[PDB]
Amino acid sequence: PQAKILSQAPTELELQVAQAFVELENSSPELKAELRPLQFKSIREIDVAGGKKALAIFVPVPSLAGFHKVQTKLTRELEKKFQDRHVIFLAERRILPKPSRTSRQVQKRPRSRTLTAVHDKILEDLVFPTEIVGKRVRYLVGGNKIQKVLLDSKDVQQIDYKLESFQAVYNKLTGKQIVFEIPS
Amino acid sequence: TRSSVLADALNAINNAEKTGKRQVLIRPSSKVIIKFLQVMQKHGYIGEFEYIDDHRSGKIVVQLNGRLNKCGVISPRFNVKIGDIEKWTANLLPARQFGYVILTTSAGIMDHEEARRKHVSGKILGFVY
Amino acid sequence: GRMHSAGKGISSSAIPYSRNAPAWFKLSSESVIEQIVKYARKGLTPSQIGVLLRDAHGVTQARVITGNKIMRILKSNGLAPEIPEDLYYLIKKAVSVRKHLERNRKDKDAKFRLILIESRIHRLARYYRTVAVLPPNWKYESATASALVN
Amino acid sequence: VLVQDLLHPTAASEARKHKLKTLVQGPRSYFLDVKCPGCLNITTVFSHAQTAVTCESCSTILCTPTGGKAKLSEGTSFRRK
Amino acid sequence: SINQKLALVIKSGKYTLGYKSTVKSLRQGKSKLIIIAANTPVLRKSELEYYAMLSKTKVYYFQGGNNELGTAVGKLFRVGVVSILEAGDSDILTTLA
Amino acid sequence: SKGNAFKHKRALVEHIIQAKADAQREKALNEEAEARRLKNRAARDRRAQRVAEKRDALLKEDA
Amino acid sequence: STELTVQSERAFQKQPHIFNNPKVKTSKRTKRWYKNAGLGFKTPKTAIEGSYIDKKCPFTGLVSIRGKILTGTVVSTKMHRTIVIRRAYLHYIPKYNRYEKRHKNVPVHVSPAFRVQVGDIVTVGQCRPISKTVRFNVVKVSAAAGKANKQFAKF
Ligand SMILES: [Mg+2]
Ligand SMILES: [Mg+2]
Ligand SMILES: [Mg+2]
Repeated sequence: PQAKILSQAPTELELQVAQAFVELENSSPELKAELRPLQFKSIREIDVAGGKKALAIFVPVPSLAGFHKVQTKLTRELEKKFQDRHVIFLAERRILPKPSRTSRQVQKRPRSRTLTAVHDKILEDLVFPTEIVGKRVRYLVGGNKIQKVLLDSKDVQQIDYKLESFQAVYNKLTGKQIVFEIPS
Repeated sequence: TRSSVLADALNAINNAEKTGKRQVLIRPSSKVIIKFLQVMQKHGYIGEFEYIDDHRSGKIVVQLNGRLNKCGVISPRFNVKIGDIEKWTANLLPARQFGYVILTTSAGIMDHEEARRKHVSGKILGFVY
Repeated sequence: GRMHSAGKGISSSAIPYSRNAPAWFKLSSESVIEQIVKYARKGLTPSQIGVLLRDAHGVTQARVITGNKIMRILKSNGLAPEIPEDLYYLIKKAVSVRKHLERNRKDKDAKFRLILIESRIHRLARYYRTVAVLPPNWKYESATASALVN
Repeated sequence: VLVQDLLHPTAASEARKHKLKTLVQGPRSYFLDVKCPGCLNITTVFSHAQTAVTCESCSTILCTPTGGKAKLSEGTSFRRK
Repeated sequence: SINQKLALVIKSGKYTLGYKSTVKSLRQGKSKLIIIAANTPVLRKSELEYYAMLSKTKVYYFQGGNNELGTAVGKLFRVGVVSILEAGDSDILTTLA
Repeated sequence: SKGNAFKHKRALVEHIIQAKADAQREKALNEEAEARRLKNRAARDRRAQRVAEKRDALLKEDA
Repeated sequence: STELTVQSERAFQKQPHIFNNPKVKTSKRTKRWYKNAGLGFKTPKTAIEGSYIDKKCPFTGLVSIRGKILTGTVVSTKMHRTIVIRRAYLHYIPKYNRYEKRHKNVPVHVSPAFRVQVGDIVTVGQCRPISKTVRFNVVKVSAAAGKANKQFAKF
């Protein structure tokens, strides 16, 4: 049961999330063909600077469409039973290094496997329910580089409390500073 | 047609400096334009600059502190050797003490003084003072 | 602008910033795909299919709804034409002008326009031979050219 | 004026501007849900539909092509999006 | 309009070209529509019309000679009469022209 | 032959043998390409995507 | 070149000093001599199992590759076993600090072990004077894809 929905052996912590999945599936009207064949890869744990922790779920790339249909209900229920946590869904997208001049020819790297595209794709899946409506990059006079993300004001009530945790995870997985702002 | 997007960007900045404006819009915001502006930003010739990401090629708004006299390009990007760097700085810069010839080099885009410290040389992009 | 005119009009379509759109669309991506094929069975060009989907349906763009572009779908489904659409419409226009020029010798404006159209034909065909869409030695004959547009 | 905020123009200024000349270009067109008089079927219609869009019930006209926005056929009901 | 419907039936449907095949198709009842060029001889035209009256099949009069008719069906030989054995995706039969 | 440049019978015979060799080589590589795409892709997509690609991917390893 | 009348001449074409003994019958029916030209150029399989002679071939003939290794674009294959390659280059003019396009046509002897067309990028190697103008032999050809797959008729 647990190993069915988990697709890996280590470690202890995600088994509870696997235990959370098998016990939240007592919602049979929606479980059929919308919650059962949907298994994830791994859990990452990231400390939010505000005094809480972030839960990152690593998803197979051709499984995202399943998770997105049930993401809003799965997130709110998982957060409810796992208070003092903010849970997100991140696709496991392989990044290939840029070929060097002296390097030998592997097959041509697709644009989906570039570091820039994956990081932009990380950001889109990070803030899933609302649509990104504009990105800015502030090249600070001291040499820094702060990216700014604009969000469409619809449905932002589901992500207001998670904005700081969004910055913590993205800075953890990319090493790049980022801020959010919702035009209205 | 648009042959040099860098020349278009620096021309917009020059016309903004002459009119006394403290901001200017730049389209279509290449990597060379970002790299050229970062050298300007490093030496205090410009202030902040932000990159509007439309999905076409990007736009840039640069904050101008009024400390910049001129920033041109050198088209074509002539091949510059180590001995030829001083000749270019004599021709384009007002004084030996300040101003910078900007070069594109395999070590990266840098000013002419940083090119001497790393002992690298390449093609000339422009100048700033 | 205007390769063969003094015009400088812009007159373009500003497509949305969103690549997933518009969240009110409920039709399946596959549902659009065999609707594209259905219109292609009807003989419509990829431009005409895109216009009809935009108007009658709510398909803003086939690329932001399906996985890829309309001509790519037609080629994947095996409905690509012998020559590309824009080249076909240029030769169709040149056939009309040459047919008009046969009855109107004294239409020297039409003679001038025909040179402009055939300049666009030869430029476009050179690109299509370069990008290997068209076979090498493919040539707009200008005499038997009405065969490939009828 | 020599000092202005190019990143945050007033929303009235961008409304007056051309669709290609805004800070990020975007369409000023939209889509419509039209109520044909004969029945209660929903046919999505583009604002600049430029063709006589038809439903399956009233197979004459649901909108009329013009130089700009399409002209809905004078007896229908519509809502945006 | 007419030339695109003729183009679509050639690419997607069944047809036959020429006088001896059109008469044979009319005699067998397998034709749904015959198209006759403008410069078709009136004795041939009146005889193809008369078989089609017996076959009770529609006849379309092509504005253009055998050269224009041959071009309109994707051929580069002269075609005097075209019979549509059955249309493919073309609406040439359904449309009144 | 109605044109010039077939100087005699032998010149045309050599041209025919050369033309037959070139056409046969072009025909052989065209069928070799056609037999390659049918055998290695069309048949492989028919069977090596349905019968066993849904066996070792996610179903039997779900146990 | 395993066919098309190897012995099409007045003289019996053969590799010199390679003796095909008619008493002992080795299971090959033709003793074929070959070598590797060196400089990391693999001897083609067509030269291994072919029946041509070509005393000017760099793998089966009497000529050795030594000197300069060049690269050019084939512009003519009309001669028998000889091609012309185009070597393009930029000539620097110091006064204007700029370059100009320049080219040289180099006649090259091509072995029947290779099949070159007009437009193939070919690597040639310096040899002894083959003829009045030829001082090079083809040692490598770079016809990989050609992009002609999409240039065919569709269904
Ligand atoms: Mg012009
Ligand atoms: Mg021009
Ligand atoms: Mg313009």
